[PDB]
Parts: sequence; C-alpha cells; structure tokens
Amino acid sequence: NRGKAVNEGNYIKQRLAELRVRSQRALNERRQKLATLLGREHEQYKQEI
Amino acid sequence: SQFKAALEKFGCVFDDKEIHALFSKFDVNRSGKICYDEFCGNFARLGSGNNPNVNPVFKLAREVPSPIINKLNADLKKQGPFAFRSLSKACQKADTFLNGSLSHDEFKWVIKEIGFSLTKTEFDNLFKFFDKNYEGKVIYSVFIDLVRGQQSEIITQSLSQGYDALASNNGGKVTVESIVQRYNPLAIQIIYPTRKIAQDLQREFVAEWGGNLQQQVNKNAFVEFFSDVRAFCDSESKFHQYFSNAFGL
Amino acid sequence: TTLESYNKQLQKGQGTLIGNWWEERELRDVTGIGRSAHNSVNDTNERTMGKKFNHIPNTTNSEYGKGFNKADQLPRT
Amino acid sequence: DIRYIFIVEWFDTAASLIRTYYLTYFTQDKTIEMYDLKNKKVFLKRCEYAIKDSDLYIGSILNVYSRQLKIVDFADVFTRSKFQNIKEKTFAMIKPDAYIHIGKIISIIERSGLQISNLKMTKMSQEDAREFYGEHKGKPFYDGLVNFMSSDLIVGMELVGDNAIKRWRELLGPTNTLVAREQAPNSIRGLFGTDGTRNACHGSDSPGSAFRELNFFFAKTSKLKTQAFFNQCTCCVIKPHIVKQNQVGEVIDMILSEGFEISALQTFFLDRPTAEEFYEVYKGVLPEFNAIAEHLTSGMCYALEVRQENAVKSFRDIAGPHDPEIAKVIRPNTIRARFGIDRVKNGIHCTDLEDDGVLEVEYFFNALQ
Amino acid sequence: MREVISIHVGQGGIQVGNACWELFCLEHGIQPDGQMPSDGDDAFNTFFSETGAGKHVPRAVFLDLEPTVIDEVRTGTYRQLFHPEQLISGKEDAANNFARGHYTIGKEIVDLCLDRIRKLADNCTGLQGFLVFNSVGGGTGSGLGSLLLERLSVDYGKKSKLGFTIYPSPQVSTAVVEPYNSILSTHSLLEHTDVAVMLDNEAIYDICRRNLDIERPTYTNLNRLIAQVISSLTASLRFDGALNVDITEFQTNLVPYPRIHFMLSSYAPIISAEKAYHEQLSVAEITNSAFEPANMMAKCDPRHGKYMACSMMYRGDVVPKDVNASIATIKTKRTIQFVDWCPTGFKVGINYQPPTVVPGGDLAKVMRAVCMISNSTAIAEVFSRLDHKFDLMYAKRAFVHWYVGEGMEEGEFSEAREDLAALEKDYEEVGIET
Amino acid sequence: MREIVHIQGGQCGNQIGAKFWEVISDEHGIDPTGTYHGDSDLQLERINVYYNEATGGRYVPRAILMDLEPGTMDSVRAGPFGQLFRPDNFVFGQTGAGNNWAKGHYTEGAELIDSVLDVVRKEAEGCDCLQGFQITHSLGGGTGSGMGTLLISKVREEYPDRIMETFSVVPSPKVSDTVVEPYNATLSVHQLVENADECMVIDNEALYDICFRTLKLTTPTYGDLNHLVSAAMSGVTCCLRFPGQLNSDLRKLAVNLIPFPRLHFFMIGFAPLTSRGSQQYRALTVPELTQQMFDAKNMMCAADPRHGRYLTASALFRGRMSTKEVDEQMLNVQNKNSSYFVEWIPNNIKSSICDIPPKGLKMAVTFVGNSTAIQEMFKRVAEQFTAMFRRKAFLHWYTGEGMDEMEFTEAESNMNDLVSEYQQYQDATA
Ligand SMILES: Nc1nc2c(ncn2[C@@H]2O[C@H](COP(=O)(O)OP(=O)(O)OP(=O)(O)O)[C@@H](O)[C@H]2O)c(=O)[nH]1
Ligand SMILES: Nc1nc2c(ncn2[C@@H]2O[C@H](COP(=O)(O)OP(=O)(O)O)[C@@H](O)[C@H]2O)c(=O)[nH]1
Ligand SMILES: [Mg+2]
Repeated sequence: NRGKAVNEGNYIKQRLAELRVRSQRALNERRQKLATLLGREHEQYKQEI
Repeated sequence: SQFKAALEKFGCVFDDKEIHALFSKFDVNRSGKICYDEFCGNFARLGSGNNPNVNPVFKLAREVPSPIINKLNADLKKQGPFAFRSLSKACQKADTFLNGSLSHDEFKWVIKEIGFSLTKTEFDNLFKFFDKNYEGKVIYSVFIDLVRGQQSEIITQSLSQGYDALASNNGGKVTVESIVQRYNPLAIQIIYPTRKIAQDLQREFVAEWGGNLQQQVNKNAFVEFFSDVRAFCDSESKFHQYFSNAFGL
Repeated sequence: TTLESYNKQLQKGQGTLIGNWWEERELRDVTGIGRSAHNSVNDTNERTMGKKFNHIPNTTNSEYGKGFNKADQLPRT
Repeated sequence: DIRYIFIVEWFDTAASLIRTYYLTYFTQDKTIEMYDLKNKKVFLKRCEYAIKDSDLYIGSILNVYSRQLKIVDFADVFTRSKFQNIKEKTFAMIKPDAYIHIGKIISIIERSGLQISNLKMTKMSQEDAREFYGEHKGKPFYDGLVNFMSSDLIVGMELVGDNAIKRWRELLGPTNTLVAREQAPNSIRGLFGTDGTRNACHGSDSPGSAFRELNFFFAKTSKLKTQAFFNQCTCCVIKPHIVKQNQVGEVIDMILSEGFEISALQTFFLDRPTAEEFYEVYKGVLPEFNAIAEHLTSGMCYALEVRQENAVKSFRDIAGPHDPEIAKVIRPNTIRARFGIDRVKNGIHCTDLEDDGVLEVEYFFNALQ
Repeated sequence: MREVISIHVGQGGIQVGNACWELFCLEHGIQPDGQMPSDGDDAFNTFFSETGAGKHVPRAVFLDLEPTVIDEVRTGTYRQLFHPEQLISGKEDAANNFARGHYTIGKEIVDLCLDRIRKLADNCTGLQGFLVFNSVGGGTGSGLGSLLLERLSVDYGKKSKLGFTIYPSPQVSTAVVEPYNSILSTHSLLEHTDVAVMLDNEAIYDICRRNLDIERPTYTNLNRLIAQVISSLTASLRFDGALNVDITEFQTNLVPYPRIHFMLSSYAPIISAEKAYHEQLSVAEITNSAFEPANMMAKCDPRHGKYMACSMMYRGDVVPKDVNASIATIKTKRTIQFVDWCPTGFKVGINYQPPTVVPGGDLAKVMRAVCMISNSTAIAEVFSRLDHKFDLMYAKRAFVHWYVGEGMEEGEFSEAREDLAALEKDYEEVGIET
Repeated sequence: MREIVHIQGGQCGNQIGAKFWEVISDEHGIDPTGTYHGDSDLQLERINVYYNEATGGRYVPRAILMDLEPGTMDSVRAGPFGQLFRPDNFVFGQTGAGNNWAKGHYTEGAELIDSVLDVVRKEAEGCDCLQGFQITHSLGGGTGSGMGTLLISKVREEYPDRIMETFSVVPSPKVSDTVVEPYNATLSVHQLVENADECMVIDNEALYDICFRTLKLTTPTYGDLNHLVSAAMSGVTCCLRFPGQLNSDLRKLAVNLIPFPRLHFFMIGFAPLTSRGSQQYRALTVPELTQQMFDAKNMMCAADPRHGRYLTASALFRGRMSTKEVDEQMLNVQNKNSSYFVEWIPNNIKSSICDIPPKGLKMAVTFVGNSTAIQEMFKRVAEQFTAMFRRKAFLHWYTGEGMDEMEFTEAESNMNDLVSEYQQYQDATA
C-alpha cells in the first residue's frame, strides 16, 4: 500500500528537472543577446576613442 | 488557549462563551493576559474556608519586592542630595522619544549608568513586579515615585506656596533665572554638612540645572525637583526649614 | 590578648591605631556597632558570613533543551 | 584620549555560527581595534581604517578587511551617552505641488546634516487621507486639505538626527508661504511655496504626532499600497556609495530634468543572496559579478522606476557607458560620467536589454514587498 | 518496522538519557512539544511512535528510586514530551548499597517496570533489542539493573541486549565502597548482557581536555559525547547507506566466545569550532586518529594487548575504496597487532547522513565521522585493578556489615571473586598463539 | 518526602536549634510570621522536608523543644523567630537537673519523658515517610546529657531502621565550665555509642580559636558559634532539599563513612570563612576551597588531625563547579598527603555536588571526617575521670539516687575499650 506515495514523489521529482532545464535555457538565451550587445557597444566606443 | 488547555487538564471542558466569561472575570484590565499567580491565590483563599479567628493570609495581588528597592534607595542616598534628580534626568535622557515608558534593555542601561550593578536575579524581581502583564515596557514615573517614597501633603502644599511666591515677583511668569538669582546656597549645610565653598555652590547648582537660563519651567516639574531634593533628606522638619531659608520664606 | 583596653566606644573615624583597629573600622563602617552591642542589636549574619551577593542560579540539568543558533534563521537561497 | 567601544557581530559562512567582537575606536587619531568577547584573544590590533565619524550608529553596517560587520549596540555607559543624543525621529512629507522639485528638496535636506533613514512614495487614497489629519475635521481647512491630498503622488520620508523635531521645522520655515518670502526668503517654503493651502512640504510638530504618522506610514501594517505601473518602464538603482557620499539629491533631479517621469522610488535593505539573485543576468560576463554583488549589499539603496515613450534605450542614452572612466573622456554630460568613480561602483545601474525591463521592475516593486 | 527499547536506570542513566534524547529529537527535527513542523519518510519509527494525530512519544523507560532527577525532568524543558507515567520513581534511595536495591527495596518496582515494558513491547512490532544505560558503581543502579537483566533474560529470552556501562576510573573516582558494587554487577551482567561497552569518566575527561581545549567541562559534555557515539551506532537502522549493519550484526561479527563480550569504543573527529576549518578532515587521517590509544574511550593501553575484532561505522560522504585503502594502511603499520586466528577482523558500515550538530554544543559541524567498537584482550587490566582493590579492602571485612544486614548472605563475595578470576584466566588463555 | 524531624533538649540544644531554624527560614525565604515571600520556585519543591503546612498556608517546623526548666524556652519564645514553633511542641519541667546525670536520666527525666515520647510519636507518624532523626545537645550538662540520651535509647527501640544523627557539644579542659564534667561525659558517651548512628563532636574551644583566627572578631558571642554550627549542620543535608549532579543522602554518607559499627564519631568543618575586611581580596575557586577545608586548624574539634590517619572523609560542595576539578583536587590532596590516610582502604574520599549555594554565597564546602585523631578527647576525659574517681569525689549525690559505682567502672572500661580498638587501626597495616 505504501508504494503510491513513492510513485508520486518520483514523478514530481523528475518533472521538476524536466521543467528546470527549460527555465535554464530561457535564462541562457538572454545571456548571449546581452553579451553581443555590450560587445558591439565596446568596439564602437573604442573606434570613437 | 493555554487557559482552556489547563482547564481541559483538570477535566472541566466548557463551551467558548463560558470560557470567555470566566477569563474576563479575572482579566479585569482587559489586556488579555491573565496571571495564574492571582488565579491560584483566589482559589486557595476560596478553599481555605471562613474562620473569624484565623486569617487565611495568602496573596491576591503581587507584592512590592521590598529589599531590592530598599537597598536601592539606601545606596542611592550616599551619592548626594541630587542623586535623586540624577535618576530623573537619566530617565528623560534615555527616553529620547517622550512616550512615558522604557524598553527592558533601556531600563537596564539607565540602572547601570546610575551605577548600580544589579544582578540578574535581583533585577528580575523588580522587573516582574513593575511590569504586571509582560507588555514589554515599564512606566518610569511610578518606579521613581516608589523608589523615592511618600511625600507629605503639607510638604507638597509648601512647595506649591513657594512656586506661587516665586511667580508673584515675576508676575506669574517663570524662569530658572529667578531661582538662580534668589536663593540661599549656605542653607545646604542644614540638610547635610558640606565643606564645599559658597562660590562653588552656585556652580554645582547651575550645573545640575540647565545651561540655558531661559528654559521653561512647569509647576509640576519644579515641585518634582524639590521632591527629589527632599527624598535625600530623612526629616520633613529639616527639609522645610531648608526650603524656607532657600527662598527666604 | 589585651584587646579593647585602650580603645573605648567611638563612632566613625580612623580610630586610635591599637589592637584590631583596622578590622573594627570596616565593620563599623558597613554596619553600626563596630564591637559587641550593649545588652541597636547586632546581626550575626553580616559579622560571620560577609558581603552578600544575592543570586540564585539554575540547575543546569535544565539547560539541555535550550540552546540557540541565530545563524540558522537566515533565508539562504 | 577618549574611546568609543561597541558590540558587533559578524556572520561567517564557512562557519555557520556568527561571532561577536568589540571594535574599539580611538578617535584622537582615528584608528580601530578588534577584540572578541569569547576565548579572550585580540583579533585585530591597532590599525587605522579611516572610518568617518558619522556612520557609527545603531544598526549601521561597515565593511573591514573583506568581512562586513553590523553594529548591534554599545558596550558601556560612556559610549552610550555620547551617541544617545542623536536618535530623534521626524516624519517629513512632500506634497504633489512640488513633484518637480524632489531633487533640490532632498539635496537641501541632506545638506542640513540630518540623515534620510527611510523613504517611500505612494498615492494617498481618499479614505485613509480623511483618516489622516483627523484632529482638524471641524475647521474649514479640512475638506480643502483632503481634496488637495488625494490629487497626486506623494513622497514620505523619515529624518533621524540630533534636535531634529525642531531643526527640520526651522529649516522648513514659516507655515504660511506668503509670509515666508518676506521673513525668511532662504527657506524650503520660501523657494517652493505658492499659497496657504499649496505649501511645499510638511513636517512634524510634536513627538507623539510624529510617531503616529511614523507607524501610519512606515510600519509593517500600512494601508498604503505602492502605486506604480509595470509597463513601458525601466528600472534603475542608486548604488550605496552614492547615498553614502550624499549625491542622491543631485542624481534624482538630473533624471527628472530630462523629461522622464519618475513612477516610484523606495529604500531597500537587501542581503547577499538577493544581491546575487537580482544580478542573475551578469553571472557569466566580465562586470565581475562577485565584486559588484558584494558591493551592492553594503548599505541602503534606492530603486527608481522611470517612464518615457521609449524607456529602455532612451534612458540608456543618458546613462552612457557602464564605466565612468570610459564616460569622462567621451560622454562628458552623462550621469555616469558625472557621478561614477570606477567600474565596481559606477553610480547608477539600469537595464541594458529591450524586453527585460518589466521583469526587473516587477522584481523590486512586487516580489520584494 | 524495526525498533529498539531504551532502559535508563540510575542517575548516570538518566543524565545520559536526557542527552541522547535531546540529540535524537533534534536529529529528526522534533520540537520539544513533540510536534513535527516538517515542511516524509518513516525514519522516526525506530525511536518514536506516532500518537495517531500529531506528536510522537519516545520508546524509552526511566527508573530511579530518589525522586529528585525524575521530578526535575518532569519540570524541565521536555515536560510534555515523555509519557508521564513511564518515568517510574521510587521512594527511598538505595544509597550506594548493592543489597538494598536488589533484595529489600528494588523488589517493589520491578513489577511495574515489567508491566510497562510489556505494554510498550506489545505496541512494538519488529523489536530488534534492548539498549540499557546504568551506573555500575552505585547501589540502586547496580541492583535494579541486575534485577532487570535477570527478569528480561527469562521473560523475553533470545532478544539481544547491549549495555553501555560506566566503570570506575583507575584513580578519578567518587565513592569509597564502589568496587564491591562493581564486582557484584559484573558478576550479574556476565551471563546476561549480550554486549557490554566501557564508558569510564576520566578517559573522556582527557579527551575533552585535549581536543576541545575545554578546561571547564562538566557531566553535560561527557553525556553529549556519549550520545553522539550512541547515535552514530544506531544511525544505520534508520538512515540509508551503502552498507547497512543492524544490531544483530554486532555479536555475530564481534563475539568470539559467549563469555567474551566486553568492548571499548572510540569516536572521531573530536575538534572545536575554530580548529576544524583550518584542518583537512581526510578519511585517512580520521581513521588513523580513531586508533590512537589516547583517543580511546576507556582508560586502557591497547598496545599492551592484541586485537580480536573491530567494527567501524562511517557517516557522511565517505568512499568505499578510500575506506579499503585506509584499512590496508591500518593493517600495514606494525604498532597494532592482531591475533593469529583472526585473519579478517574489520566490520565496515557506511551511512549517508552526516553527523548532526546541537546548537550551543562543543563539536563543530563536520562532514565525515567514524565510530569504532573494539573487542580486545587489553580489557584484563581494569578487572585486575578492580580485583586488587577488592582484595585489599576485603582482607579485613570492611563495610561488610552494611551489606549483610540488608539480607544478603556473606558467601556471595567469594563467588564473584572466583568468577572474575575465571574470566581473567579466560582472557589470559585466549591470548596464547597457536 | 524523606522528611526528618528535629528534637532539641537542654540549653545548648535549644540555642543551637533556634539559630539553626533562623538560618533555615532565612535560606528558604520564610518571614518570622511564617508566610512565604521568596523569589524562585525551587524554594518550595522540598519545603515539606523541614516544614509542615497548616490551614491558611503558613509553615511550621516539626521540632520538639525539651528541658527541665522553663527559663530558656521563655527566652527563645520571646526572641526573634520564636513564633514559628508550635506552642504544643514545648515540654518543660518545673525542677531542673542541677548538672546531675542521674537526676536527668532516672527520676524526673523518666517521669517526664512520657509526654515528649508521645509528642515525637505523633509527629513522626503524621508525616508520610520518615528519613531519620537529628539531635543537638550537650554531653557536659545534666538535663541534656541524661534525658536526651535516654530519649535516644527509647526512640531507637521502636525505630531500629531509621538513621540517627547527634551533634554533641563535648567538653574540653581548656575552657572548663563544670567540675562534674568527667562523670556525665563518660556516662553519656556510654549510652550514646550503641544507639547513635552518627555522632558529630563540637568543641567550644575550637570554635573560639576559629572565630579569633579566621574571622578575627575582637569580641565574639555564642550567636557566632551557633551560626557556624548551624551553617555546617544545614550544609550536611543539602542533597535532600535541592537538585544536584550527585545526590547523597544520610544513608549514603553512613555507608561511605562507617567501616565498622562502633566507629561513628565524626569531626566536621566548614568553608570558606574570611574576615570582613578581606572579603573582596580573595578569589573563589575549588583549589582555594579545598585548601581551606583540609586545613587542620580549620576543624571544629580540639583534636589535631595530623596526629592520626584519616579513615574516611566526605565533602558536600555547593554552587557551580566542574566534576573534573572536584575529583582532581581530591586526588591531589590524597596523593600529596598519603601519610595522613590509612593505606589499606583506597579512595577514602566522597564528593557530592549541589546546585544551590547558601543565600548570598557563590560556593560552599561542608566537610565531615572519620579519623583516628579523635581518640585524644576520650583519652583526656578518661584521665580526668579516673583521677577524680580514685578519691570518689562528688560521688554521693549520684550514689544516693539509685546509682552504683559499678556502672561507672563499666563506663571507664567501655571508653578504654573504644580508645583501644579505635587507635588500633592507626597502627594496623595490610
Ligand atoms: N559520566 C557521567 N557519570 C555519571 C553521571 N552521573 C552519575 N555518574 C556516575 O555514577 C556513579 C555513582 O552512581 P550514582 O550516579 O550516584 O547513582 P547509582 O549508580 O544509581 O547509585 P545511587 O548513588 O545509590 O543512586 C559515579 O561514579 C559517576 O561516575 C554523569 O552525569 N556523567
Ligand atoms: N557553643 C556553645 N556552647 C554553649 C552554649 N550554651 C552553653 N554552652 C556550653 O554548655 C556548657 C553548659 O551546659 P548546660 O547548659 O549546663 O547543659 P544542660 O544543663 O544539660 O542544659 C558550658 O560549658 C557551655 O560552654 C552556646 O550557645 N554555644
Ligand atoms: Mg541515587
């Protein structure tokens, strides 16, 4: 009888990472956009120096 | 909640309205925090029985702590006539916000700055008595009144007469300038002998007063000041004969 | 032992400087009656025990449960 | 000479438990000595650290030798008495007839020498406004004042300092502004007052009333919701070194003067997890996430919301280079050029991406409430 | 499903029960009122039982005849935790007399004790065994412990019993007639306790002086360290690990002969909060420190004897290959020597749960720990010294009247003496190589 | 629970007990009117040990007041704290003993002791569980040394199992106060040995020396000596009234301190005692306390401890301390002074710990010792007895009231016997 709770807990535990990876990739794409933005800004600054 | 749990412990379970009525019957101050000390005292007096010959003693209210404040007053006596005023000034200074009550740590601070290194156990008794229901704040006015003791009605009336006589020469207006300009510094010998010089006497008097000579003075503050002065002296006769010399009255 | 003798009744002051004058001095200062009240009574407690530091500690068999770590309450992540 | 000693506690992280030291302060020569209460060894001996006299107060936080310390209370009567004088609290109010003058008002208040303990701005709704100013009721001033009050956004601040309850009032000037010009032209009411009911600012008058307004406005139980929008807006942060060095008044008016509309600013104390967390977009980029995060949590900081037609890039134009050393050479009129010192503490920080301003402003004004 | 029963008798037993129970309550996060805030595996079943709704009640029983300690517990900080009527308190002290607590006054409390043991064991379903705590060098402790062991060994039978007893120190001792009680209690427990563990006092005094650098320790530090040892021993039943070892895997892997079941423990690391984070805390160094004679739990020099069996239990994130290499080095160094007929002598247990720390304690928060239990022939010297003291103070019938006047006959001393001599002879005989 | 009753007889007993009850009431926070005004709850957990509760909630001692003349009771009732004692607990005679042991032990002592026996019987049976009896008296007087010891015999007859303590103001020749000291001293110590479970001997001369030297008071008073005796006697039974780390009862003390049934005469000491002007100039630590308590001059007996070997000793520490320093100081004092301890019994020191020090004090030490040095008192007493008995001086006032010289011979023989086998162990070796 006790196995039902184990089944549930495993399901939630694995779904948690299954969605955590999507959250991480959502955060990570902004990383690249912002990096490119400041990269272009810095070279523009240097050339105008 | 703890009260109804305690009733359940003895086994008398009652509905919430009856529980509330019983709680309110003993929670007269309406604060909401009952004192089981008074609770059990009431029950013990009820259960002792009625005997005209023998009283049932016990207690229905928290007693004055006694020797902790007695020693406090006795050792406060030694510093000087204005040690009593020192405590008042310190209470006002610590109460920078002017509410009328102090926090627990602030009361500790005012005690140690007065200079009495009260231990935890000795402090706790006066603390618990003066804070009836553990609200978190203590009223310093009642504390200082109890520490000073009882002031005589005739003494207070004489102080009021002195205030009125002082106000008369200025037309009802008050200033510390007036008390500084008119008094008898040498009269302090009769409340207690002192070797200090009359020239300095004015300096200590103004120093214990405010630096500004235009500070506003209330009648209650003035009589409070001389009550602090009186509390150092143990004789009403000596105090009033000193006051008479001090104001030439 | 030829005590008392050349030091009779006197209150306050540094005394006469013979016998146990130093020891009677502090007794007389802390409490009235430096020596053997006339039959103002004398309490044996102060004479025998000494300075009283009133304090009652806890058993410390009841300190087992109570112990506090303020750090644990930080929000962490 | 004379010594000021305290009690301080530091939260270690390698060790879970927190420790406690004394931090004695030789004022004759401005040096610091560290000694711990338990186990009786001297911790840090006789080394100057150049700490200004003003910052020492109850609840203050000061960093030393890469560890941050938080003063809790004094340690003796002599230290307690001297600093006990500076604790008075007053409640100052900026009514919406001077919404354009916020920067100058704050600048003058700071120059007065008082300390801006806490700050907020809200919309004072009709019913709670009627509750406020309760004592007046009968007088004809009442209804006019109430109708004026709920007109627009309001700025409430708390001033802590010596002699404050009347120092603030005398700095403010007369109650009527019409008289203020002839008696005291150099006053807040003199400079920014129009008429009797449209006076610039408001101050406390009695300690009891001041406390009443204080727990009305700043206490945890308040009915004043933070009136602020969450669309077409940008977020910016006044870094703690700026408020420590006292240029917040200058900074605020500069951004107001640019036609941008300020929507909300509030004072916030946040810890190191919150600091690193808000900077979650700069973990893996060169602005040195660790140093900037640890500096961001070293004191109070203001969080401002700015509104404009095209908020993000337009505000970025005025913000200029992230490095003030860059900015001085080329963008001499930008705020970071004028106020920033170096890379780590480059004054203002604003978002640098088009579509993430809403989430960042939501983080401050919704999540941290 | 698996449970043990805790017996705590004597003042020493009660003052160690308080520490072990605060540690157990803190480890599972149970508040003093008994509630579980939580926020759920059944790891509390070993020591606690659910009341049906909310709180949990420990599976322990407390015995003593002087009411002082029991009343202090009932008014302490855990007043509402324990079961109120399982804290059995007597009327009069046995007062350092073996015969008093075993022949005159101890007989009117054993009936209640057995009734409560029956009531609690009927609630229990998968009982593993008994863990008993008692002070040997005292009247009520020794007498009531002996009587309880006598009764249980007949009533329940084959269920295992482990006793954590506190023998006298060689010189750091309190009582004066105490060796008599010690000899008689050893006689009683020899044929009734499945495992016995040494817990003398001055050795742990030296431990705390040397490691914590605490110059002002009291019984509380001693009891906290002992509770740490007990928790490290019993973790495996209630926590997940790579190699779990239950209580039945002690005597089947550590007892060569039925008479030889006296053992001595050790625990590591023991360090303060300041000296820990500047240290390495490696598995190799902690397991090397576990075998240091000065780190041992009892005042004996194991270098004067051989080793028969050792059971070591690690908790934390230890690695089995690291354990194996460390054990290889242990066998390599020549200072410690094993007996010929024991080629393999090491039991290894591993638990994932790191040790728990108590606020306001002395030990620091550490991420590896090892508790070792050793059976060795070096136990002979403590018994030899006890026998020497007994002979010296028995040559002239000292204090014999106090015992004979309570009902005990005179001849019992001779039987205990001869049985102890036989035990010493057995430990000597087992020491000869083939 | 395990409560004890108090019995006092004679002038010495009455004064000592009056001081003792003032001390106990002060310690437990009871006013002279018998109403509790204490501070902490710990003062009420074991309040029933020494006090009984009456209707209304006032506490009364379970003490018995006994003498052949009413003057001393009339004085103590008028003195401070005299209202606590129940008026029915007074039993007094109308004649007086005249410092004659036969008078106080055969004729009027016997016709009077029925009432006090009834009172002690009802008082003992009233309480739940007796733990024993304690007596304070003098062996040098008539009424005390006779009637008190006869009452000891009587109570021991019906209570063979319960423990009995005696606190005896034994005479010393330096401070001589009566010419008939040897007679009543020997007779009292005769009928004391077979009945008293513990005896604690006290010397007025030793108390005077202590007061003059340690406290250094110019002119002392019996109040001081009574207070010191009260402090020690109250410190004896602290484990029964307060929680601690190692509780030790009177039976524990008797078992740990009595090797043989006839060796139960004990000598006691108290620490710390300091002059009033030097109270703030000394530290409070376990080494200091042990150094002061072990000092031979500090003892409450005229016998010199360093003239014999300690058989057993016990100490009742109070306050805050640590077991390792306690037992380490005991081990150190046992090692550095192995000559003063008998070798064939190892570890002859008891230590017990109580968490409650006396009011106004941090730490306190009560020391009780069984040592061979006490034989000197009996030796000198027997010398005086035989020297004054060879001429039969003062004998006829005894012999004319049912006394025979044969029991005087018996007393001399018994004391010589006790001296013999009590000093035998001093030279006894293993
Ligand atoms: N380590 C340690 N030992 C203790 C503690 N409490 C008691 N003991 C030991 O107990 C021994 C004496 O026994 P007691 O504690 O007095 O109690 P008992 O053994 O049940 O016998 P009784 O004294 O008659 O009650 C002492 O030698 C101590 O070593 C403690 O808290 N910690
Ligand atoms: N220490 C001390 N000794 C006392 C006190 N009162 C009397 N004595 C001694 O007791 C002896 C006389 O005893 P006594 O009163 O005649 O005994 P009683 O006749 O049986 O009551 C004298 O040697 C005194 O030294 C006292 O208050 N304290
Ligand atoms: Mg016991």
